[PDB]
Amino acid sequence: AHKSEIAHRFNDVGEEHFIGLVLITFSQYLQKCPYEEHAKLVKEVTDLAKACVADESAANCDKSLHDIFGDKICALPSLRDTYGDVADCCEKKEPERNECFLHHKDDKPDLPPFARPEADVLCKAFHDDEKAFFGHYLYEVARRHPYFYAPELLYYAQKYKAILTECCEAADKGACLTPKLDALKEKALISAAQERLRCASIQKFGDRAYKAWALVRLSQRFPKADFTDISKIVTDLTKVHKECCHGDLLECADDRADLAKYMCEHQETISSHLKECCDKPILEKAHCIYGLHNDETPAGLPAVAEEFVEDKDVCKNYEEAKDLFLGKFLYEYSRRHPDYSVVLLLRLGKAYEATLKKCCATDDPHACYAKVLDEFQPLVDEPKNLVKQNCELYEQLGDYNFQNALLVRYTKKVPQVSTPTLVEISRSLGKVGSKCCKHPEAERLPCVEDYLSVVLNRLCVLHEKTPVSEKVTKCCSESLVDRRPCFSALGPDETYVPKEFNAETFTFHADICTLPETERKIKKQTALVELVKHKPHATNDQLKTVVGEFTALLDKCCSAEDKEACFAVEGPKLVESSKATLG
Ligand SMILES: COc1ccc2cc([C@H](C)C(=O)O)ccc2c1
Ligand SMILES: COc1ccc2cc([C@H](C)C(=O)O)ccc2c1
Ligand SMILES: COc1ccc2cc([C@H](C)C(=O)O)ccc2c1
Repeated sequence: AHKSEIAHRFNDVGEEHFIGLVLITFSQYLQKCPYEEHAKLVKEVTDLAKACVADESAANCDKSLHDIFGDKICALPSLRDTYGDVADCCEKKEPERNECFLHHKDDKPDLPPFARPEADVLCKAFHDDEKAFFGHYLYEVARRHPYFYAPELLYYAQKYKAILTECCEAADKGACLTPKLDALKEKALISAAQERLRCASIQKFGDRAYKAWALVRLSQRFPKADFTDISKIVTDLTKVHKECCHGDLLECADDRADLAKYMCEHQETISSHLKECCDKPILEKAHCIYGLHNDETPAGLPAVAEEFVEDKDVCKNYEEAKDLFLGKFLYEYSRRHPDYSVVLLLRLGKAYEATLKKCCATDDPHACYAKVLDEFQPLVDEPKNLVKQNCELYEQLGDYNFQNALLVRYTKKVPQVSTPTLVEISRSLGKVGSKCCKHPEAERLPCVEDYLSVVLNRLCVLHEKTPVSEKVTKCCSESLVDRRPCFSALGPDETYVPKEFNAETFTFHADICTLPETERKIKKQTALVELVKHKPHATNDQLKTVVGEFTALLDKCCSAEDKEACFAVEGPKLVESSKATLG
């Protein structure tokens, strides 16, 4: 506690961010309330802050940020809690009142997807009022991604603003703007996932999990750093994400900026590469540190087996100080290994731990553990080959079929997962190919596995509240590190009773012709999940034949003049066709 937290935070981060952070905080709790309630609490909360800044003894100035946040939300029944799904929470005081709000964060609130207006419509909306425009935007992203790394979101606001400035006075708005914007959106969709996994890891496996994973990553990134300095960054980063993940976004943003200050302050003993982040303005600085390229591995690194197979004191260290020593290991194997994905290193360190567990209980531990590292080869080998195989098949099929290949895979693995979920995940899984195979072989594993780790996690967190498949609970619950293996290991389900031919899941309306080719794809891809759900022993060619025909229903019927009639004309004949081609 400061004497007035809200003031400290307000002076620390500044008005514009502070408004930013508070908008996001609110957007994130009450994701279902319309923009105007939000702006209301935001300004209400900014007013109180400016007030406190002014004189620290004003009323409410001593309350915790939660208390302030809470109170304001309960003159939000003043704007009818018609939903009010969590008016329950307002009933209790803290900390329950707050804990309660976090329970209700929803990872897929029932909202029309964030819609892209026409290049021109964006451009004007942006010309008219920057404030409102990016308010709405912060509002809209934050509420679909209730765990989105807040500070980065502000960053994305600042980038989206640069792109808008760029494109909104080109002779053609759209062509300047839509690629640059898709690009960035795909990137935000990744960051949202990354952060989601950090939170998931924190909340469901505990601080140690984010710690461990963090140490590994930074060890690869900052190979030259002593283990002391990597630990401090890890502990600071833990705090920031614990905070960010828990809605304490202001403290999180302060703590974050504090941490980047520290690294910049200490770049010499951390990394050469830091220079190019540390000159930058506040958010590009933290952004830049955040996805910085790995430094090169220091020269003169002793073999890893001196310290870990050969010290007489191997068991003495694992026994007397297990965290200290195993972090050391994750630090040392990791800094020596930018070519691995974090989760691979995590697994390795995990095998390294069981081996010592098993071997230090012997009369001869060394003789037991001596091969420990060589025995890593298999674990290094399993994903190595997998990637080569999958990128083979990516190269072969191309994005759309690579996604289809996975939809069909996945829907067979875990058919009880709801369709749009399966459609979503398989598209993202698909995305890995396009994302990583392009890199040269050695660069790929990290790219792939850690990307997969984010996507699989999206699957888990989607699957969590509305849990339907033992197979996914198991893989999601059992080990964070071994998730991907586990999902890869899944073959066809042997329990699922196949779905019935629902006339409508292959039915339509003129409206779907309003959907860009992209949305149209998801529609066929939903058709295809449905179809494997109907007949799972259906051949690829069979499946390809119906999806191909479904593709041909659209291609005729969204013709110049009348679209409505055809659907009703071929539609049922297109149903009939499909049942025919399958059996
Ligand atoms: C800085 O705190 C740590 C250090 C070492 C850890 C090792 C492990 C095992 C080896 C693992 O399952 O990765 C877990 C958490 C850890 C946290
Ligand atoms: C480099 O391309 C890949 C490699 C491994 C993958 C694994 C999976 C999931 C985990 C699976 O169940 O097979 C999906 C996509 C993949 C693409
Ligand atoms: C291992 O190569 C495959 C297997 C199954 C596939 C299924 C599909 C679906 C049926 C499709 O609608 O085309 C596509 C590509 C595929 C590639």
